[PDB]
Amino acid sequence: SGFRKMAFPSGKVEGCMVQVTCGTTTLNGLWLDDVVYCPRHVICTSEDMLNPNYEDLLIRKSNHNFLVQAGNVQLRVIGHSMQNCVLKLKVDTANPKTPKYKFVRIQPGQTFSVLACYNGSPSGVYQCAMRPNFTIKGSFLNGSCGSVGFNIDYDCVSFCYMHHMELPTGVHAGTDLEGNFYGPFVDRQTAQAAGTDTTITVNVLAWLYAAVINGDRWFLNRFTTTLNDFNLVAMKYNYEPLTQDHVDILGPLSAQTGIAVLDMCASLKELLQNGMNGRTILGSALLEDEFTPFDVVRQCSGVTF
Amino acid sequence: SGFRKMAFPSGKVEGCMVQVTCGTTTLNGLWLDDVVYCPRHVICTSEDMLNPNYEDLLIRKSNHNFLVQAGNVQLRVIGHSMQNCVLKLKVDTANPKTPKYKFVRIQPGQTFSVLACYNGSPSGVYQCAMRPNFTIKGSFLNGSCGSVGFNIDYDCVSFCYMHHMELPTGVHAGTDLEGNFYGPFVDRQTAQAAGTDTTITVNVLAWLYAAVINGDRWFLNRFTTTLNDFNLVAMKYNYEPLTQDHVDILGPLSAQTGIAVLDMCASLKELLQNGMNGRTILGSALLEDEFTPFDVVRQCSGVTF
Ligand SMILES: O=C1N[C@]2(C[C@H](C3CCC3)C2)C(=O)N1c1cncc(F)c1
Ligand SMILES: O=C1N[C@]2(C[C@H](C3CCC3)C2)C(=O)N1c1cncc(F)c1
Repeated sequence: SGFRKMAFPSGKVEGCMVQVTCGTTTLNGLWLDDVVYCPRHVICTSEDMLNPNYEDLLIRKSNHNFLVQAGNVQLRVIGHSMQNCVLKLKVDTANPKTPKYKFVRIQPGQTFSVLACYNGSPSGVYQCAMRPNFTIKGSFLNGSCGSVGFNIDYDCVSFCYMHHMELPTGVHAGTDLEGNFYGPFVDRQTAQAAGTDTTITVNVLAWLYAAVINGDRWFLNRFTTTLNDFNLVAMKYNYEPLTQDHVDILGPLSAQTGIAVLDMCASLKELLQNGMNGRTILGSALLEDEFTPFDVVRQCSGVTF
Repeated sequence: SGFRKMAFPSGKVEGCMVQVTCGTTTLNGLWLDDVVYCPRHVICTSEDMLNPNYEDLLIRKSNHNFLVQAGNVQLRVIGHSMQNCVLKLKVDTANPKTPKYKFVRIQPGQTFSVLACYNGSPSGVYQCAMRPNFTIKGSFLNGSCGSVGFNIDYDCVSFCYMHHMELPTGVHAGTDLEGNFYGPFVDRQTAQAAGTDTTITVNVLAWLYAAVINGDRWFLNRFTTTLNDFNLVAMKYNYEPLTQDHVDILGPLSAQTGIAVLDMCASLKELLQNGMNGRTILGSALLEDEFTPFDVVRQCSGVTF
């Protein structure tokens, strides 16, 4: 028992991290098979950052301008191409530490682990969610660009995120591994609206089920609700609407605890309307939305990779 | 910017995890050089667990009774000794993936990463603190015993914790890697009192500095305090007394921020006496005590391994 914000074991990803240098900029790349993936903004200078012409900047670069180092060993670059906001550097050696992997574009409200890296060296691992507004609330300093987010299933790493930048609000924005930003963002040093964020309701309900499984039960009540009544409350408190597809994915947790999904919704409604009254749930004094139903089941069933 | 509960990259530890089987019990072991370390309770059966005679149980066992498996490959056990609450199995093969490592006995209030494992396979990684009462608030299910806690400094893993048991209160107890329990605990299925716990004051102060660095500064105020006045408040709220040694280790965060340690103590006083209202500090509605001053500096300075 116990419930923690748990990240995937990072070893399979640690062996893919490289340093990429172009001019004076150093950031991280991801070495899979004979390709290194990194943010295209490695090719910019401070002059460029307001609105870089990435096509013109890349035309001035040759394979030998991209310095790629995997720990102490220098890789030989034999081609380069830009795909959306990522550069793909072809190297002459396949990464012998390449795991089984997939590139995936995740949905808002899904979670993933981030391996924060500086100069191609791993610093730390943490779990976070893709917000409904396609930002992430990470921990990234100057030099962390190219750090990646991922999930692991059996022996297969699903890469879903590459870090590109910090918005002036201090939240984080990045791309899938085909270089398509999540959300409206562009790789330019400009103020950029994220637009309205919301609480991931299905995740809050999964976490309440996690709390009951761990014996934190004070918020259970004598009430029930409807999906329509609940969604009226959700809209008032800037929660995502709950759909039957959300109810369906909560089924295993409903079955385990014996608490019907709409009964757990009535508990959540009362927490939204009344607050916690200075009480905690799983060590938190607010409602936690960064655990998916899959996360809760995995942590509660002890699945390994 | 941003502040997350960050674990160390787990790859160096993942390469040391094995499965150990004695009779019908399977748990995790740690394979370093030519020794596998695991909880000695692997040799108990259900009849034994109220008060095992570990000396008599281990006498009934021979080298060939300890099945040690690293992924698919079987290790040959050529010796066995019990050291306190750990078993040490000498194997005929040095682990080729052994990192540079140390065994260290940590102090209460220190933090470490836990690699939670089942059947010798890594499940997840999280950060946590050794509580002042020598428990840990982890996430561990049946089969997680032998999971380890560690810190990394440069290329060196310092192993500080091996998981042994869940107390009836659902908090966790375990040993250093010499098999000495943290706290008063014994490897017996008995109700066992954990001391009174306290909040780790020096860590809360470190986290308030982390909050200012990240620009959450609403809790800063016009007040100051003294070490004696603060410590009268600390005792009323079951906070550890703050010592000059604590003030000294906050020195770098005081210098970085220009906020005198006793000013930061007067912010914490007001938070203890008034609560947060319904505001948050680094995404938390309570005062966080699982970041050390060292942790905050590392995360705020971007140190790698
Ligand atoms: O290291 C960089 N450099 C850019 C990328 C660059 C902008 C202008 C082209 C896109 C400015 C950035 O946003 N960060 C950063 C990221 N994450 C946390 C941080 F603290 C900084
Ligand atoms: O898997 C075991 N088995 C014992 C060890 C064993 C006690 C009685 C001899 C020492 C009973 C245990 O406490 N757990 C466990 C640990 N952590 C989280 C869990 F949910 C269970």
